[PDB]
Amino acid sequence: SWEVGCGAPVPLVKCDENSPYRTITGDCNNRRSPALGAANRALARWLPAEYEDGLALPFGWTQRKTRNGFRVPLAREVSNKIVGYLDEEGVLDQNRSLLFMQWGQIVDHDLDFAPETELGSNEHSKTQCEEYCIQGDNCFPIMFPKNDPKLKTQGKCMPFFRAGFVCPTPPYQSLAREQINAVTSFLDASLVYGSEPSLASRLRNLSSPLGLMAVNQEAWDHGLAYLPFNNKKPSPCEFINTTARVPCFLAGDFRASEQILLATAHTLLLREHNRLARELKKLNPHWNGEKLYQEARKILGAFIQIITFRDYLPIVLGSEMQKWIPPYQGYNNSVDPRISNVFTFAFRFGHMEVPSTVSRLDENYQPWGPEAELPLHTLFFNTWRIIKDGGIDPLVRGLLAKKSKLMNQDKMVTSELRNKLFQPTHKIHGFDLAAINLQRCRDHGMPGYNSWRGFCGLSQPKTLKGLQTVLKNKILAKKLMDLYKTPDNIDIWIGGNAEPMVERGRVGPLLACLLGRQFQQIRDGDRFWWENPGVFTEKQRDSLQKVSFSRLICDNTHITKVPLHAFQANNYPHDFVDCSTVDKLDLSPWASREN
Ligand code: HEM
Ligand SMILES: *[C@@H]1O[C@H](CO)[C@@H](O[C@@H]2O[C@H](CO)[C@@H](O[C@H]3O[C@H](CO)[C@@H](O)[C@H](O)[C@@H]3O)[C@H](O)[C@H]2NC(C)=O)[C@H](O)[C@H]1NC(C)=O
Ligand SMILES: *[C@@H]1O[C@H](CO)[C@@H](O[C@@H]2O[C@H](CO)[C@@H](O)[C@H](O)[C@H]2NC(C)=O)[C@H](O)[C@H]1NC(C)=O
Ligand SMILES: *[C@@H]1O[C@H](CO)[C@@H](O)[C@H](O)[C@H]1NC(C)=O
Ligand SMILES: *[C@@H]1O[C@H](CO)[C@@H](O)[C@H](O)[C@H]1NC(C)=O
Ligand SMILES: CC(=O)Nc1ccc(O)cc1
Ligand SMILES: [Ca+2]
Repeated sequence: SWEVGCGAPVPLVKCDENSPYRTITGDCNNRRSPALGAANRALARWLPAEYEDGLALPFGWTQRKTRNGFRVPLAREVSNKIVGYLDEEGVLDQNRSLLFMQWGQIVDHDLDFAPETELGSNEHSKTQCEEYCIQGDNCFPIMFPKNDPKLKTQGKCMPFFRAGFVCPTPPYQSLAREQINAVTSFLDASLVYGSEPSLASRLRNLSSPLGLMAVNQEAWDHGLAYLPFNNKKPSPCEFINTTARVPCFLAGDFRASEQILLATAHTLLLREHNRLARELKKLNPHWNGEKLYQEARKILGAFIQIITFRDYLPIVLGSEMQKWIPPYQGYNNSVDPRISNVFTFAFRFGHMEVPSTVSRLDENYQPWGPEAELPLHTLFFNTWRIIKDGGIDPLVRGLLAKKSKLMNQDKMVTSELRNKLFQPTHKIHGFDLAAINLQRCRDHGMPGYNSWRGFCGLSQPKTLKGLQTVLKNKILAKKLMDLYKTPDNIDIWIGGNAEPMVERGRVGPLLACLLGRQFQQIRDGDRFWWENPGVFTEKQRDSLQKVSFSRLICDNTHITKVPLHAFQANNYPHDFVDCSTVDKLDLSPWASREN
């Protein structure tokens, strides 16, 4: 029982032992088990998968088959009855900058990516799912319910294609289906450098011995760099404006261009790497290219790790931070550093923090131009608003001065995402991220809400009155019972996000526990954790201790007025200071005298 491993996908396993740098694929991090945490391997299962047929079919596939004796409600109905809301007033988080939401997506894209299966190169089946809404194989359409407005203007469904899974790609059946994580489980800046050697290399500027990352040769941000373009067709960034004809960017991670602020954040990171390669050159003229690239890579990965664990997680978890992530004790080679399947859903809480508009601010932090504020849906895969309309400085100001959307039980996901999401190769700004999250949760064979409450050592409500007490909300509990007919069937994504927020944090107790464990594990289980003895020098470590997101902005834009604490709500000019009164990153301890 339980033979140890299917392993047709990741075959090659060769580990240079001495190495001072992480591999791109994440392999060799764990010396006892070298493939743990590498990209392109199955997501970890913290609990056995739950499928309608116990093997691969998701719940909601066969009409007559129930879950625990009940039909599961359509993803879109749960979306319409619980997730939507009209009034965008008073929905803003008075105490989290918009940078808060953005950093979450960034970290998230470093950690996991379960892309759709691909049997659609020169195919009809791409359209057979779009055109006629016929379920079968990897096509698992999100049907609209009886009273849905999209029925009137969009057809019968919203297309959806099941997520990639390991050994095969169309058929297989003996063990439960396990989805693939295409990025490294380590918080290693794989989103800047890539998780594949093919991409990692392409991203590099291999024309000179400076260990720099390739930059855009066709457009400049007033002297500063832009991410190179991804010359590939069909490009969705060109699709949203065929006049501007501006391609999507090429980053270590596929999704970089999905929305303009992520693209922005990716730009800052790329610049910081290069800035780091240049200062290291000055101090170490002898270091070759590779060394420069790697030493810069290594520094940027630490940066991402510090900001995430010192600044970000404490304000996501609040009071629960300590219960799950106690002070670092060092590298424990016994810990599973893989990202769990459920984490990829639990981290989607960030979806309720996305606001309906985005702004561009000038040097006085006032409306940049006559259309400074734009609706969120006009920015999906929009790279021209950056290239042909002000570079990233105006947007980075918005990220600092604007607020994230506070999650709210009566106002969960803004319609910009819930009704107007754009998906590549599909042609309308008419998709629903909430519905997709739900369908996806079933596609991954996720256990119900209570299995996870049980997993986290929390009560498992079984009645209306039961759920009200946990959700601390009668009306929401009723709507959920009416739809699910048992809390045992509530999809973990929505059940987890419906819980009230723990003191000082921005997620409920279930999620705090799920997020808490995962982050504790990617930290304790990482051999290259920045604070782990032997990775950096004692002196380099005191220099790193000084990074701030503020500093990153000062060093990589033309902004000189920034707050001290980037993730909290900050107003200009009061909460802002001059970049000069801000700790820089002293790179002296990287100088290497050996003569
Ligand atoms: C405007 C901002 C955002 C947009 C437009 C967006 C859109 C999307 C879309 C289209 C997907 C894939 C759906 C699927 O195929 O299952 C996705 C997935 C996801 N999002 Fe977002 N998202 C945004 C922000 C965020 C934020 C702020 C966070 C975290 C705090 C986040 C966390 C995730 C996670 C974990 C996934 C699952 C990734 C995987 O496949 O492993 N997202 N998002
Ligand atoms: C698609 O992208 C087009 C290319 O940028 C964009 O057109 C550009 O955007 C506006 C639209 O008129 C113009 O900017 C405005 O502001 C400047 C201030 O300097 C003034 O010249 C005018 O008031 C002007 O309207 C750009 O001039 C314009 N450029 C071109 C070549 O058309 C479109 O608006 C975008 N279309 C969509 C559907 O997104
Ligand atoms: C790779 O780096 C090289 C060397 O820095 C780049 O070539 C230079 O680009 C500058 C602009 O910064 C131009 O003035 C010169 O043509 C080059 N200068 C030097 C000193 O070499 C090149 O653009 C980079 N290539 C890519 C694809 O990013
Ligand atoms: C805002 O959040 C921060 C934590 O990021 C905390 O120090 C503070 O108590 C909050 N401020 C207000 C005014 O609510
Ligand atoms: C190392 O990890 C294992 C599994 O998580 C745990 O049982 C053990 O207590 C850990 N030891 C230390 C010193 O962290
Ligand atoms: C680019 C793309 O495939 N879409 C996309 C997927 C996930 C996500 O979090 C943001 C965007
Ligand atoms: Ca990673």
